[PDB]
Amino acid sequence: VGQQYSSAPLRTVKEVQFGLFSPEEVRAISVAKIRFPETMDETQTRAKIGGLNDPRLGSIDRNLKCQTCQEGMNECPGHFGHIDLAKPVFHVGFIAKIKKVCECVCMHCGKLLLDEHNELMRQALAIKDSKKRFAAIWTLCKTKMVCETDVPSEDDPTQLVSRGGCGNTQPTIRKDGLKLVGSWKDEPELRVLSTEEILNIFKHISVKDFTSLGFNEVFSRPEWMILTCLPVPPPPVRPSISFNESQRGEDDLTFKLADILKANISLETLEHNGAPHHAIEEAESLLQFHVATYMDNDIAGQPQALQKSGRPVKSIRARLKGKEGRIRGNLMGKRVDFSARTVISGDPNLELDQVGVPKSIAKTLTYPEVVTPYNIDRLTQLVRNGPNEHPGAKYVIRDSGDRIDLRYSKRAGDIQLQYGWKVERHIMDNDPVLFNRQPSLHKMSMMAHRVKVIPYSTFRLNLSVTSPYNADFDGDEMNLHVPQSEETRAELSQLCAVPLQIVSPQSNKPCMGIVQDTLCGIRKLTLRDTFIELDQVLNMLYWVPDWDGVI
Amino acid sequence: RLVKALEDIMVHYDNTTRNSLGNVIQFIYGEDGMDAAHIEKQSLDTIGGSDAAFEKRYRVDLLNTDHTLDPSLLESGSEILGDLKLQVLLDEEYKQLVKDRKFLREVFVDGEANWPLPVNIRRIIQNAQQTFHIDHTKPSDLTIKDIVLGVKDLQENLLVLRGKNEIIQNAQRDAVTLFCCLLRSRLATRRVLQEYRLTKQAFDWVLSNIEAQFLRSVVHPGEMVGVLAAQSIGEPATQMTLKKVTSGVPRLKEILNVAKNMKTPSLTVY
Amino acid sequence: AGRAALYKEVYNVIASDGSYVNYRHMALLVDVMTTQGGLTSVTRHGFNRSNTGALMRCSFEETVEILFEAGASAELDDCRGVSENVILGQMAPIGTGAFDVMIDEESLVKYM
Amino acid sequence: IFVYQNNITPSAMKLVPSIPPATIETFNEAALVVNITHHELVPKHIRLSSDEKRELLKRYRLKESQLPRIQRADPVALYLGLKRGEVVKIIRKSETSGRYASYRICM
Amino acid sequence: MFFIKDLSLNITLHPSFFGPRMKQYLKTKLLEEVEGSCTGKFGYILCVLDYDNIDIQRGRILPTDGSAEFNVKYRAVVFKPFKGEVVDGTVVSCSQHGFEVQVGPMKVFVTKHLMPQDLTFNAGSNPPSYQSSEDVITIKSRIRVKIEGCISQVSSIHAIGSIKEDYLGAI
Amino acid sequence: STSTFQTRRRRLKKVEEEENAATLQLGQEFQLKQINHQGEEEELIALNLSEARLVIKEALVERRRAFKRSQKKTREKELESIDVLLEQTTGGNNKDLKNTMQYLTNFSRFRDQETVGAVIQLLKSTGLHPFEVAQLGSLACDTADEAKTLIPSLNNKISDDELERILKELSNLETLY
Amino acid sequence: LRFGEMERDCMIAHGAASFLKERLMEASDAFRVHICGICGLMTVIAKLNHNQFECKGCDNKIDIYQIHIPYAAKLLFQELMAMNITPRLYTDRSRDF
Amino acid sequence: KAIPKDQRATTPYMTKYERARILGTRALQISMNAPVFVDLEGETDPLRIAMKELAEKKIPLVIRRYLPDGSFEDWSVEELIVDL
RNA sequence: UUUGAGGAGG
DNA sequence: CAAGTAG
DNA sequence: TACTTGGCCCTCCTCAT
Ligand SMILES: [Mg+2]
Ligand SMILES: [Zn+2]
Ligand SMILES: [Zn+2]
Ligand SMILES: [Zn+2]
Repeated sequence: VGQQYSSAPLRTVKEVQFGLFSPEEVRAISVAKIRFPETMDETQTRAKIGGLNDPRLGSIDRNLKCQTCQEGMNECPGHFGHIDLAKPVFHVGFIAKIKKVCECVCMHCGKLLLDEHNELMRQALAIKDSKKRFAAIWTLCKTKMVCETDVPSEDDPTQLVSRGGCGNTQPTIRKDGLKLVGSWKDEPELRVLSTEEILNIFKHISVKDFTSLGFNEVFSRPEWMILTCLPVPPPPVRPSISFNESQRGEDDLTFKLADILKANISLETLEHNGAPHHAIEEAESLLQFHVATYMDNDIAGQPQALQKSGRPVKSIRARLKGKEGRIRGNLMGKRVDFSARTVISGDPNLELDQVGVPKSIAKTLTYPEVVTPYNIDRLTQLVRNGPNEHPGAKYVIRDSGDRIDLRYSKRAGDIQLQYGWKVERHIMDNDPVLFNRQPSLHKMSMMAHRVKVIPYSTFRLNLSVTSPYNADFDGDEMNLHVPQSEETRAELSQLCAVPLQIVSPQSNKPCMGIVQDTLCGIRKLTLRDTFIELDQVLNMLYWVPDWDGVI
Repeated sequence: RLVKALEDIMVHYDNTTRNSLGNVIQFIYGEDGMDAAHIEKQSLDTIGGSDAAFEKRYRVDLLNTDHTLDPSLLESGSEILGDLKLQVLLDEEYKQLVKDRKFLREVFVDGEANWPLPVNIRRIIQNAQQTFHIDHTKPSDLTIKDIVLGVKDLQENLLVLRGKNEIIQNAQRDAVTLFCCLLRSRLATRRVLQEYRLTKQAFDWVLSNIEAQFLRSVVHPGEMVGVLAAQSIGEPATQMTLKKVTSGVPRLKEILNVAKNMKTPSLTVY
Repeated sequence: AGRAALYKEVYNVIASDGSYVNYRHMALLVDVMTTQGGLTSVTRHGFNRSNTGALMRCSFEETVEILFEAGASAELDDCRGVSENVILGQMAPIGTGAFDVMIDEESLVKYM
Repeated sequence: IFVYQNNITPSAMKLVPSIPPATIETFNEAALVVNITHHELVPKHIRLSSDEKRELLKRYRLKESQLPRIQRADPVALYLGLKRGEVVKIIRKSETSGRYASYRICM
Repeated sequence: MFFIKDLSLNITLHPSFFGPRMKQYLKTKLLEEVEGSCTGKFGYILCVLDYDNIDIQRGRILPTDGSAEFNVKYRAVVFKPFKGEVVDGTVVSCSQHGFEVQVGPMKVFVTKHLMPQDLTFNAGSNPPSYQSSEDVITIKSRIRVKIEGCISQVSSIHAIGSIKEDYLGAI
Repeated sequence: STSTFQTRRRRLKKVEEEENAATLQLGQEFQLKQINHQGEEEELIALNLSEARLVIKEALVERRRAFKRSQKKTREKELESIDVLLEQTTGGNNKDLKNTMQYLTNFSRFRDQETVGAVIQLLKSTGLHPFEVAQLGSLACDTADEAKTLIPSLNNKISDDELERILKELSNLETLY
Repeated sequence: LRFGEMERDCMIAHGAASFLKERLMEASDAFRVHICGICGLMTVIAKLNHNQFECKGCDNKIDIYQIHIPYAAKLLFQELMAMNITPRLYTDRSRDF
Repeated sequence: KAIPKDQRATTPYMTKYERARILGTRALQISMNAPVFVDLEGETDPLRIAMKELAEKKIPLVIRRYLPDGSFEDWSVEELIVDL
């Protein structure tokens, strides 16, 4: 998939290691300095300034270039960029923990607030469950607010032993908007905790301290919950939308970057100029803002950071949030090709396991068959047949990874097939397909039928296979999926085939029977009172396709 | 939810129901390792019925003029009357059927004897019936040894688990126990010869089939049981189109959420 | 004895409707809810907090929030979860792919 | 084993885990008026020797975690007085196959 | 200096070749994709030893196309120069910047200023060469060099070597 | 590529790749302690010229053999006897091997798999590390200064007199031409 | 047509392993990307021509794999990364079990 | 780890998923121009040939059954009893 | 083209 | 509309 | 105390910025 051969080896993912970015790595990785906030126009001249999107990142305008990476548009995943902030910012989502962390370690020296010495502590440390240690470590010392320099060892509460020092009182902390404040207690002292400081108190936290608290020296050191260097997603993550040429189409994201960028430069241009000391932290909260917003936008501290037009603004997190979004809406469920839908109707002349497929669709849906000595003949006939008569095909693809469009190609009628080539042909009678009716809550809501090319526009299904999908013909529509690999088919025909689903495991009993007319009529036909004469008893016999020809 | 909550659960090649962590959730799928599809409501005759009827149906005494098998049924009838070494196997069979009795009446206090079990024995014999055109007139030809010794030999092959040790080979007897009771129930000498006049041939067949039909009723390591079970429950939930207590759809919600303040707290004390 | 209850109760919620569910299903659920230790709810509060992989519980309710604390605590995912693979585009260890298939070159000579 | 009537002083109770190896357990009168194990619903559980357990594991290829657990404060867990690590075999009736054997480790 | 390291390679075989003599095509293709290869991590892969007992193990079938993939465990003779190692070869080329000696499948170059002083360079010589008080180095003349450094590259490895030390030079 | 019998847990920070020098510090891929397919441990494989020339010819030849088990259904003199064995059992486009055989056949120091046997048995009573135990086998050496200088890793691992004797017994076994 | 979650759940029930994969990949997303053998990222600078590979910052050219995943997932990742979270992709397990 | 051909423990029979997948796989291959190990009594459909190759147990494939703990068991189409 | 709202279908 | 979870 | 996220599936229109 994708096209173009790669000498790289091919493996399947086996592990997913989650980590946090070390400002250093974000750099290493990046290919764009990303200094300007604007998009392109080298003074209106169309291209892209070595500023935002493409100062080497991916590209647009159907052009190979991509730091020689060429490949152009399709085949080239984006290439991350970075953007040196001016001052350290929180991380919308981690703030909660960055907070809890502090309540877990005092500043000035930055070290735990309960060593092997305290016993209640010990137990908390045995719990081999980062999630639960941290959740019990915190509970134990969110309370103690004095960096004890001496504690009664395992002997006499009389003899005092020493460890680390600087008892500097520990301030209780609370969350105000996007910042943390704490009092240091007659009467308190309220000062705002500067990122620049917090960060510093984390860098200093001990390696076995990371560890003791739910962390990991290699992939996630607390000192990374605070953003220094910012990863700048390449185009394919925030593409455009060009209404031809001389117009716009930038993606929502491409904006917050722009804003985060603006709000960054302005900050910096104050520390190397008339720096009105505490008239800066009034524009530093703007960077903390934007950079927070660009990721999360549905917060408690109201301000939604509305985009000109009052339109909310799509925070990255938004994209992933359940249903309709990435995870659930794109990966756990996608739209798919080789599918079709119409209105079902009953038909007492179709084996249980069949399905009437309207010629229309059969000519539309296709199956990729591999040119083989077994079929060459039959296949070449379908190919010559063109994509208009029914039994035919509509695409021939040769080993040379290039598709021949059967309806145009000046050689449409020509073509000798080559053992190995593939000929996408029409769906034919007896092509196993996965049929179904939503809502799907049964193994049975989906079953494999034998395709039956038929006239008129509907999926004509047998009656007895009705109740399983649980459907009637009152305008009820249905879905059909066409397999693609000899083995795919097999899977449908070998486990999804309707004749298999006859006995329901969800109630250890059959889940299909005889209903309506055939049911009603079978009773009438039964009755001792009911007798049938020759002429008819003969026609009836002829109808059971397996009649032994014995009146 | 039910679904997301059980996706990852499937029967593993060891015949254990685990998830993606491999945490055993059931040691044998459904406490019996049977594929739901191969199960039908059979009846455990060994349960219901007066202690009286129980004797007149399964008791065989070769040391008694009125409690021995009328030689009109067994070929070697008359020549068995009295044989002591047989009455030991005959007594063994009976002491068992009885143990079964007390066993079943200990797992199903209701007295309900109709339950879902693999291998439909009632039919598996019926077919044996007209398959060998068996005439209720002439006598069978099954040694008493033929029967009771073969029945024991069948149980040996109804393997659900395989294991080369005790813990496992012990679980075996467990996961099978119930079925067997139904087996001994239907293959008790008196029945086999007086109710369904099997011939050695018919018998050796009915046996051969139960064994094979059973081995087929076992669950397949792979079966994505969780989702199955999930659906199997949330499906009948949508079909819920709705003596005075919290009940139905809302009840189910109450249950899954593991709620503390159920509308109906109630409590039955006997 | 609790499992007994939980099940007995669930059963009755399907019985009151004249429906039938083969033990095993309700048992399995009653069991999943019980094993871990006591009553684990079929909610983002219970089951979706257990040791399961991140990507998995991530495809249900707490999504982004769940992920965040994953890279934060450098979580590691097995990719033994149906979901995991579905997200990855790899055949999941389910039925068909609950085992491997190989060409025994040896037997591949006795066949000629 | 100590049977209090209405309750013990929290000053008191904080003296049980202070003389190992030995061990102590506290039970309320009103909690022992009826033996719970006698209940229609409670199936019989059984302690497993450090051996019988090491066997079980090795016989299912199980890691300790993967085993269904029982609360250290679970009613029955005190009726037998388990310990964080001891495994219990629970043999109960089953409407699918007469008897089903399940195990419960202790947390 | 030369080695006999134990390696393994991965070949993905198309169903087509799932014949009777597969072991054959496998081995054979193994050879086409190893003998003549060069890695910085393994140096020069020169020859596959014990051709006959190459381990194939069972190959598994991938899962979208019948292709099967085998983890062929072999063993062979390799050779990768090092800094500080000393080997002697046959000079090949020679210029106003030095001469290049050829040690085995590789080629090591010697800078005019990395060799002794009393050794000038003769331009008007045919073939080109370097002259000394008593020594004369040209095309075929056999030298013995000390590899000062190595530079891996593509499907080959080069290195610069000095003959300014003692016990080095011609022979 | 071609995986090497040993999966090092490269946990992100792939930084520390020391230098390569006759300090006997060869890329981790050549620790004097490596692993054999059988899963056992096994000393590195020190192959000195002419000892290799034999090994190569050994398989290259025995290949020509098993190569025809499936076909039924003096200096300048060996330069030719080999150019043939190649154009039969080699990739032909392995111009590296051609050159390897020349170099390995011109500069080689032995002809008999016997003589080469003694070379080995002799040098293998040292306790010396494979690399040395090879450089010693393929490099002429008259004085111990010449040796312990053209193989600096020797220096303190053997008295000059000793290493001298050994050098004496080399030129003594050094097959003629 | 959309192959919603439910549809997936059914296929899982069936054990339609391969079919499911297929619906999800070949018949929709399916994309080929390159990873670093070191930091399980999509950094890799695959020039798929002059066979060049690299992935500086980790600096490679030798240890590089190629994988097939849903373009959506590709995105999922990149998106996560832009949020400063690293989803490592490793082609082999080291945690055993 | 690997499990001996002896001491083997799984089902002597073939799981439907195995059967299903092997016929699928084998079919894919036959359809890929792989070699066919039976006399096509004139058959021309791969999954049909696979069906035959499987009835004469002339399928060169081997099922590696993995266990929850990681160790597996290897079985050949030959061995595996094909009830169904 | 994306998006956001309303109406409808089983 | 609610219940639970968590600060 | 207060608030937070959960809210059938799929499909089809039209409208407006
Ligand atoms: Mg309707
Ligand atoms: Zn690019
Ligand atoms: Zn301090
Ligand atoms: Zn990298």
